[PDB]
Amino acid sequence: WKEAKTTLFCASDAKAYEKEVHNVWATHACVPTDPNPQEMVLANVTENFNMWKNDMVEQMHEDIISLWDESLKPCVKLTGGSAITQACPKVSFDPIPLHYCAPAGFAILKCNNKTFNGTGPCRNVSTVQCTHGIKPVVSTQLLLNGSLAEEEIIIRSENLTNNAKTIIVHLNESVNIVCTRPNGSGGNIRQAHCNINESKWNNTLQKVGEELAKHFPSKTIKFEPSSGGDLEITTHSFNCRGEFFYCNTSDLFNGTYRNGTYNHTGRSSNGTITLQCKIKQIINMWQEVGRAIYAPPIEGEITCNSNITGLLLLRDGGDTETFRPGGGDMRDNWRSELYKYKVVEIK
Amino acid sequence: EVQLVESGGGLVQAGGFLRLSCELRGSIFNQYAMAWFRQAPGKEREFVAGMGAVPHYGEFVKGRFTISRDNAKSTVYLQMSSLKPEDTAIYFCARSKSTYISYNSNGYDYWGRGTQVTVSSA
Ligand SMILES: *[C@@H]1O[C@H](CO)[C@@H](O)[C@H](O)[C@H]1NC(C)=O
Ligand SMILES: *[C@@H]1O[C@H](CO)[C@@H](O)[C@H](O)[C@H]1NC(C)=O
Ligand SMILES: *[C@@H]1O[C@H](CO)[C@@H](O)[C@H](O)[C@H]1NC(C)=O
Ligand SMILES: *[C@@H]1O[C@H](CO)[C@@H](O)[C@H](O)[C@H]1NC(C)=O
Ligand SMILES: *[C@@H]1O[C@H](CO)[C@@H](O)[C@H](O)[C@H]1NC(C)=O
Ligand SMILES: *[C@@H]1O[C@H](CO)[C@@H](O)[C@H](O)[C@H]1NC(C)=O
Ligand SMILES: *[C@@H]1O[C@H](CO)[C@@H](O)[C@H](O)[C@H]1NC(C)=O
Repeated sequence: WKEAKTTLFCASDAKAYEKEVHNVWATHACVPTDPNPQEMVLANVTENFNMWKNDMVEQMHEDIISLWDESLKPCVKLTGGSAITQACPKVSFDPIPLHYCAPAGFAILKCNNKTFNGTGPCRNVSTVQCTHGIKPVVSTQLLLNGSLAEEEIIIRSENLTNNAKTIIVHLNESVNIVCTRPNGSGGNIRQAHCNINESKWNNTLQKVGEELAKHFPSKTIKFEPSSGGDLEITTHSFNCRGEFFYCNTSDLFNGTYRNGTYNHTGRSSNGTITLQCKIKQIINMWQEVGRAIYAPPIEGEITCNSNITGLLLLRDGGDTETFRPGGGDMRDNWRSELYKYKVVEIK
Repeated sequence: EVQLVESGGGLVQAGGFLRLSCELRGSIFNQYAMAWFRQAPGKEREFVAGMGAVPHYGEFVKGRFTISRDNAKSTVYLQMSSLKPEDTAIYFCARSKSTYISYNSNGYDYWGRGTQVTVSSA
C-alpha cells in the first residue's frame, strides 16, 4: 500500500444521444462506468489520508478545465497579452457524475469512517476501482449538488489555527436553493433571485455554529458577508443552464451564534431568504487569470433548483470569531467530494 | 517551492513617486492573482492594490497607484505617485490562493518579507 501518483482516468454514464455538453465531453473523454463495481472492505488495515495534498484533486481540476474549454466557449477570451475569438452559441448545460478510476497496478482506497475529517488515520478502509459519481459543479461560497455527511456536520480544514486555510463545512442535511431568472411588467433579462427556506437555514447555521464552537470554544461565533474583491468570490456564483449567475449573499451569511443559540440577522420575508442575482456576460475566469465574454442570456425562464450540501468559510484574523463565505479555488470543490479517496500502488 | 522576490520601496519625499515590483517564482503566474497589502505600526494589515483579471484598489488610493501584471516576467508592479506621510508602512507582496482577488488577507497563502516605504516631508 505505497502511496503514489499516476494518471487516473474518468468514467461516466454519459449517454450517446445527449446533446448536453457534459455528456458530449464525457463520451469522448471518459469510458463507460460499471453497473456493479466491486468494493472490498478491509476492517483490519488503517491508512492515513490527506484531502489537502491529494493528487486526485489536481487531475480532476485539469479534466474540468478541459471540459469547460470544449463546452462553454466564450465569444472572446482576454488573457493579458492575447484575445481569442470563437463562435459562442448557446448550449445545453447540466453537470453529470464523473467517476475517477485507478489504472491497473494501482487501487483507490476509500475511507469508510463516516465522521472522517479528511486528515490522519482512518480505521475502516475499503478498496474500489472507481470513486463514486461526482458532479463537477463550479461555484463559490455554497457547495451545490454534492453528497451529504452521513452522521453529524463535519468541519474540514488543513489547519483550523491558520485562518488563511479554507474551511469546508460538510452538511448532513441538504438545504434547498431555487434560483430563477423569470420569463413594463418585465424590465431586465439579467435579474434573477434565489429563495432559501429561512427556518431550514436558521437550523443549519445553528448546527454549523455548534460544530464551529467545539473548535473555537468560549467565543461568540459570527457569520458575516464576504470581504470585498472579485465579484465571483464576493457573491455566490455558479453556472445555471449555461448562464453565469452572481447571487448576493449578504442576507444569508449574517447571524450570530451566542450561548448555544443561533440568531439570524439577515433580512427575510415570508419565512424566506431572498438573494438578488445578476446574470453577467464579462466573467473573471477560474481556469486561469483573465476574462471571458459571453452572449446575453437565453429567452424564457431559467431555473436551477439545487441542494446546498456544503459551505466554504474563512475565519477573520485577529475576543470573538467571525466567519465569511469563501471559495474561488475550485480544487476545494473537488476536495469536498474526493476527501475520502486516495490512490495507492499495489506493488 | 514558492517564493516572492520583492523590489523597490524605501524612502520617498512627500509628493514623490515610487515603484514596487514582485516576482513570483516556483509557481505558475497566470494561475494566481497578486496583491499588495500594507501594515502601518499599530494597525491591521490592509489591502492596497491587487490584480487577477482586473485591478482593485483600496479606498485610500484615489487613483494615485497603478497595478499591472507582466506574464513574461512573472511579475506584478505597483506604481505609486503623490505619496503622503499617511502612506508610510511596510508593504507586503502576496500571492492569492486562486485566480481571484480578496481584500481580506486570508485569501492569500504566500507573502513577501515586506519592504518599508517611508514618506518624508523634508
Ligand atoms: C466499514 O464501513 C462499512 C460501510 O458502511 C460498514 O458496513 C462496516 O461496518 C464498517 N466497518 C468498520 C469496522 O467500521
Ligand atoms: C447533523 O449534525 C448535527 C451536529 O453536527 C446533529 O445535531 C444533527 O442531529 C445531525 N443531523 C442528523 C443526524 O440527521
Ligand atoms: C482531523 O483529525 C486529525 C487526527 O484525528 C487531527 O490531527 C486534525 O487536526 C483534525 N482536523 C480537523 C479540522 O479537525
Ligand atoms: C497551523 O497554523 C499555525 C498558525 O498559522 C502554525 O503555527 C502551525 O504550525 C500550523 N500547524 C501545523 C501542524 O503546521
Ligand atoms: C449585496 O447587497 C447589498 C445591498 O443590500 C450591498 O450593500 C452589497 O455591497 C452587495 N454585495 C455585493 C458583493 O454586491
Ligand atoms: C445583515 O442584514 C441586514 C438587513 O438585510 C443589513 O442591514 C445588515 O447590514 C447586514 N449585516 C452585514 C451586511 O454585516
Ligand atoms: C443541481 O442538480 C439539479 C438536479 O440534478 C439540477 O436541476 C440543478 O440545475 C443543479 N444545479 C447546478 C448549479 O448545477
